[PDB]
Amino acid sequence: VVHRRDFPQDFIFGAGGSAYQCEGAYNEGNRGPSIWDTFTQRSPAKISDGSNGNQAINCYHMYKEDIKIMKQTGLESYRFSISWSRVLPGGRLAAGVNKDGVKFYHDFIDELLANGIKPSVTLFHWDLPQALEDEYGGFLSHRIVDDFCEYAEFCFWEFGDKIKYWTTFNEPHTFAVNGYALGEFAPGRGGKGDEGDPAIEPYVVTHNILLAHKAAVEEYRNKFQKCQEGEIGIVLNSMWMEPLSDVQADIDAQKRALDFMLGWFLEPLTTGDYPKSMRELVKGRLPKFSADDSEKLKGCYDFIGMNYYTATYVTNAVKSNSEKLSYETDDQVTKTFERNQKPIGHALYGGWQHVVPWGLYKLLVYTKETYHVPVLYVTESGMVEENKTKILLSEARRDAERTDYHQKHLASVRDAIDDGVNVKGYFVWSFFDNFEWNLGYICRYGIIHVDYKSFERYPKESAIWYKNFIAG
Amino acid sequence: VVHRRDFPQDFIFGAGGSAYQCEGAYNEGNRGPSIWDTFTQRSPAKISDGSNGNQINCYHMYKEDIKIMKQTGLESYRFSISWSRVLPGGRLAAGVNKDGVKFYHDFIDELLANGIKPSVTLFHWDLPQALEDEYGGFLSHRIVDDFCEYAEFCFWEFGDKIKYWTTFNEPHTFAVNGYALGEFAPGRGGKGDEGDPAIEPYVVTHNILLAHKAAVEEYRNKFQKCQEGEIGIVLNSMWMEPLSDVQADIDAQKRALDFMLGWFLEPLTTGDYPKSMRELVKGRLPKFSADDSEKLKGCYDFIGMNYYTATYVTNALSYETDDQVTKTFERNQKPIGHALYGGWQHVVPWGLYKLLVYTKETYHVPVLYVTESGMVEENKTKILLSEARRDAERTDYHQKHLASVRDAIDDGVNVKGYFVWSFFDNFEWNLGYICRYGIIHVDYKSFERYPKESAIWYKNFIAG
Amino acid sequence: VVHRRDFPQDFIFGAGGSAYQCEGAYNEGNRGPSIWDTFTQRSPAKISDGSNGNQINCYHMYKEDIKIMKQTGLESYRFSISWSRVLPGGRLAAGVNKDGVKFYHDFIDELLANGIKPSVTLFHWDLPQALEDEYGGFLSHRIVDDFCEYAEFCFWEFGDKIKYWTTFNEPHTFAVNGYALGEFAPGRGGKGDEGDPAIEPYVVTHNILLAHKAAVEEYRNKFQKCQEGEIGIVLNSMWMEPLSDVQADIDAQKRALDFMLGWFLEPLTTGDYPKSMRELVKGRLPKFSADDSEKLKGCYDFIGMNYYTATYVTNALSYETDDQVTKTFERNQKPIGHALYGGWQHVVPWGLYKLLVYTKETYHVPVLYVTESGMVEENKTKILLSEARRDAERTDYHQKHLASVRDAIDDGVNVKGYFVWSFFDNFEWNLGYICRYGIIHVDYKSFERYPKESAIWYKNFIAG
Ligand SMILES: CC[C@H]1[C@H](O[C@@H]2O[C@H](CO)[C@@H](O)[C@H](O)[C@H]2O)OC=C(C(=O)OC)[C@H]1C[C@@H]1NCCc2c1[nH]c1ccccc21
Ligand SMILES: CC[C@H]1[C@H](O[C@@H]2O[C@H](CO)[C@@H](O)[C@H](O)[C@H]2O)OC=C(C(=O)OC)[C@H]1C[C@@H]1NCCc2c1[nH]c1ccccc21
Repeated sequence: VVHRRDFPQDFIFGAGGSAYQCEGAYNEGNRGPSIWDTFTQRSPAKISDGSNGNQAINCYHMYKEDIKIMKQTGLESYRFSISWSRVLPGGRLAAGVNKDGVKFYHDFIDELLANGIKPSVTLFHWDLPQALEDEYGGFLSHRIVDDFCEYAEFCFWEFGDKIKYWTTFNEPHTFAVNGYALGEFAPGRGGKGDEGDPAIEPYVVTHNILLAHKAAVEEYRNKFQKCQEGEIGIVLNSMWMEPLSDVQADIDAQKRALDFMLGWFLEPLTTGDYPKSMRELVKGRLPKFSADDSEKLKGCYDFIGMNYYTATYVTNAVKSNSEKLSYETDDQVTKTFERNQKPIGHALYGGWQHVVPWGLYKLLVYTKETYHVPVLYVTESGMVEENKTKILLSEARRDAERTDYHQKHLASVRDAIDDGVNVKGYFVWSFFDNFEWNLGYICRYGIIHVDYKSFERYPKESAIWYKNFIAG
Repeated sequence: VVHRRDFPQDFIFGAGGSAYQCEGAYNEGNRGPSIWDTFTQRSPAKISDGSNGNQINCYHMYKEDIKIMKQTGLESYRFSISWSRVLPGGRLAAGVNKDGVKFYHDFIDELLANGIKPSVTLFHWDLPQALEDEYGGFLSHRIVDDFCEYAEFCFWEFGDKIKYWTTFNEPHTFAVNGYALGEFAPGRGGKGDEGDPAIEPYVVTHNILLAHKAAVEEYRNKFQKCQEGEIGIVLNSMWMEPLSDVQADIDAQKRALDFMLGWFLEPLTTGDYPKSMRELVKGRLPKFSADDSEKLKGCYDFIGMNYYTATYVTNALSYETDDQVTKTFERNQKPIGHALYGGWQHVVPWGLYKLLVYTKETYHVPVLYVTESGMVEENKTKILLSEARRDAERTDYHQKHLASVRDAIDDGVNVKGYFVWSFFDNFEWNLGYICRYGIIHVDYKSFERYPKESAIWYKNFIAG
Repeated sequence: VVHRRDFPQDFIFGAGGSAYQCEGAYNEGNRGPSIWDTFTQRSPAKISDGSNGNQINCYHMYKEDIKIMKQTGLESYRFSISWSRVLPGGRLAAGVNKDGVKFYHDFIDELLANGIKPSVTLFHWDLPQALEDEYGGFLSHRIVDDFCEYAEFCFWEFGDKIKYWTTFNEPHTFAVNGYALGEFAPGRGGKGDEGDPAIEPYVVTHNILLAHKAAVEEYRNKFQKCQEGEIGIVLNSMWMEPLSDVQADIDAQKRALDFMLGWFLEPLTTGDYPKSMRELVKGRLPKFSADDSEKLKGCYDFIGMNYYTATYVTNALSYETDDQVTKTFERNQKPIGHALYGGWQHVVPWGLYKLLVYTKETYHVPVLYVTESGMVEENKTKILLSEARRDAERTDYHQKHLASVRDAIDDGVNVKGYFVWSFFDNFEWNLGYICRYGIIHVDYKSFERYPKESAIWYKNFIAG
């Protein structure tokens, strides 16, 4: 029960992918290694099944086909990302610009347009050129901000004549928390036995991300927006934080959990400063913005993309022995999916995603309430699914649960727009089944089935549902 | 401690693969499905990791593979024609697929272009689906006659350039796991499955022998004179070591052997199945007509022999049970030999010795070759290529094994060939890709190919 | 006055190039950046004319180049594999780049297709960036083990067709200008630079020797038997002539030599560095474990030797200063020999003689080859090709030089090879393209290729 009609005339329906997870051909067409190759190649034991995005799902060879599948599905827009290191193999500009790479993107762009599909480019989705990570520590250094400027500029210039929707960072919260705190994702530092420092690094990284985002955005506003007629934003994520009980401790915990995952970023792009909740708890470990930075950061995005998966009960926690100072612990908030052994929502394959359609509602509404953002897009939305091998294609593709999941989720999204909040886009994650980072290929997210061996692609029932729904 | 020199001037050193396990491209170049596609597609829960021979892609990458062969220094490589790629529909009305017969010619010519001897197994379990379907495959005497046409087409098509032909690879396995255990294409007989494990295996091998016979006669009578080649059949057995020195155990080794090897050799010697089988299977073991018996006697040019391991044996309605012989790898909880990844393969270099010697003693065979020999290896994901390839244990494995093969030659038995199984890592049938057998590593995803230490060792050794 | 005949029947006449200086196409065919790209891109103010090895384009134009080689009559050509083109990411997890290994195979096959002997240096300073980056490159014992894998891949990949292997070209230079002078990739140690000129060079060459050792053992043990080739290492020195006949000057030549050549040879002889070095560098000169010392003794199949010039030498915290020996080209303001374009190269044909003789006398080496020999030439722009190519002085240069090499053979020393540096004019490292070394002129812009008189001379001379 929910149709195209209940959504604005101009609302955009879409799905996504991302270089590393899709393109494959890591070592073809002159592409320079990203930290994600290196992670997955030097540290394969940190991948659930030991795999890597070397071939991924081979979107780099098969684009013409994929865009076929897109149009069959009726996507209004697809969201993909440029592998930084495929346009600039060595990271900076001295290393040179790789012509094979820029052909691909152009070919790809032109193909989407040739099929009536709106291109939407994330600049950075964690596939940071190894070259840079290596030289100066990547985002551990303010050197990155400047190189990201060049990268951003090059792209806008090279391709921007034809894409009107730019994204700087995809889920920088994740990138830095999983990267420099959990040690679970490229470059894999901070976690135990790992090389970093989980008390310091995350905060440095995100500090620089915001500083890069800022330079990226300014570049575009001042030198390109006037002509290309486009919009840059940044897409962030959060779980919804539901107070476990109606006590103050929980109520406040929600604020800290929210601030520390979302505010961490939004607040700067709002006030010019980090959540006080964080300043309060993180103290000297949380870097300061120059007086100018603060101002230039205020309202410095054209839109916020928003990725939602799940919601957790939240509560203030007490430990304090074998606490190591770490970002993990700093938001003194214990999460749990259980109220009174009752889960918050049905528990999907991972053990982490729980279907909570209504968390998306609460979160969006929250983001208006607290961050008064002009333009909002649900940029990632979707359900995980175990990759059962030993079942026929005939079966795997009857993903009713996934149809349902997007129905319910769209229902909340409608309910958010209806109550004021200015959502303008739903983006199914993921268009195709792809490489699920540290989980490799043990699961699937897409509305188009992909055989991780043959690369063959068959549409799930969800895709079909969606084809009909996009067409009201 | 073992060198090239310890072996006859003429002894051949080689390695192998097998259509289904290698070629991939199941549905390209107009190939017709085999039972092994079907098995693996319709029944993928019977595969350890659910996978299939659909794609290690030797079908596209042959020119490269032959390079690697020649680097390794192989004197000969042993491959197999997918029956169903030259005759998509099984019989001759279905037609001859030109794309397929180009491949094999391209491939054979490539081998010879590089100094490598081609050696063609005709059947390695990828029977065309079309045939399995139409008349039950090897459960029908219809197969014998079509196998003859296949055989004949081939020899005619390619034989002007290959001098080593094999009819069946491991028919014992084919029939026992196929129609008894239900574990391999077409997957009948086993629990919940469709066949009958008391009947089918016997009918099946009874026809295979009848097929092999027709294949061989075709060859001797119409092709041997010209192509000056040699047809044989490759069989396999575990060595059977009596658990203790009592007669019950001694007689059990007789039964165990008869039931696994004699099942085939004895016909190809006396023209009749092992008395041990006749006595136990009685009426469920089909009879050979008077004529069949004679034409079957000494009806091979050589026996190939596949060895992997040996089991202690002792005294204990289906074929599994019919050789009333309990198998076990433990003496006094002592293993017979070191236990390789599977739980099944144990390194028993001296079982090859014992077995070869046995085959001379019992079946007086003119020419023998060790056509499959090699060690399994766990497909550990989560380790660097740098490591995976330091297969010390596999070098050792082949050393020890060649050590026993020398010893066999030295004591009369006429082995003329060692053949590493398998040249490349490939699709390990019902275990899919959770293990590896090869001297050349293969990335099951990228198809990329890097040589193991073992292959390097072998490169040196071939070169004495 | 000097002909072919004055030289052994078996003596090889050749010329050379070097990946970075020739191939160009730094970013095509999937090659991974070396430190020398990086150096030249991030640090182009350290290059005389600011240029880089990005593009003399031998990578596209090989077939042509091999023609020119064969016109010239070269018996063998000496090139180098860009480590970073077969292994883009340095180690094996980064993967093997097929495009690259096609090139070298295409290239090797081309040489042999034309009657020219292939001769592969493994390392000529284009270390993969990925490695330099990850663990400091040669400042870490990590390099030894990866160099082994590189070495091994190669021999395996191509070795079935090349019979002359070299581990390192001029490691002395690599380490001294690299980590002492800061003048060559990665450019550390020198004034304002990042290294330490008292420590690094010693650690670096200490590892190079450790690498060379591992490379060589790999070869002897696993490949020599088959490919029947030979691995060595190419070193270099100036000849050191005492300024006067006092002992201070005599002892200085000992130090000068030890510190430049002994630094390497002595380990590859006794298993230890020159006592002269041990005495002066003390604790900053790392020690070889008991095992390393033995496995290092006589650990080469031949020494290649690069000669350019000779310096008068005399008595005088960084390696430059540690051999307390002031160098000078002037006796009594008389130059040691005619002063070539740079200010550094002086024509001293007889220094090659002296040096070769010295190396026999001091390091008793089985086989020696003159692997690099040639004269620099100013890249005068503003003159016609007609003129540039009348390199009389370069003909003369090689004559005189071969004259001394003959004389060396004649007095016992076992030289087996003269190799003109450089076949083609190419990228002269930190001097970029402001000079030329070759017997084949190359238009640094158009890549066009016309042979100098020198090349013609050499064509005749090779042909006695
Ligand atoms: C079906 C393969 C049989 C195998 O046939 C050859 O095996 C190669 C690899 O095993 C294969 O590539 C080639 O095609 C064959 O010629 O050999 C014999 C078997 C057998 O059961 O007893 C003799 C079979 C294997 C044996 N079966 C019982 C348990 C088991 C076997 N092999 C492994 C390996 C790892 C774990 C368990 C096992
Ligand atoms: C770095 C090159 C060294 C060179 O190494 C070979 O040189 C070839 C050309 O010189 C080159 O193509 C090949 O790669 C090398 O095997 O030889 C030795 C040097 C040295 O400093 O003392 C021995 C080096 C050169 C020497 N360095 C000090 C000053 C100088 C040198 N060569 C010239 C040439 C012109 C002006 C100055 C100089």
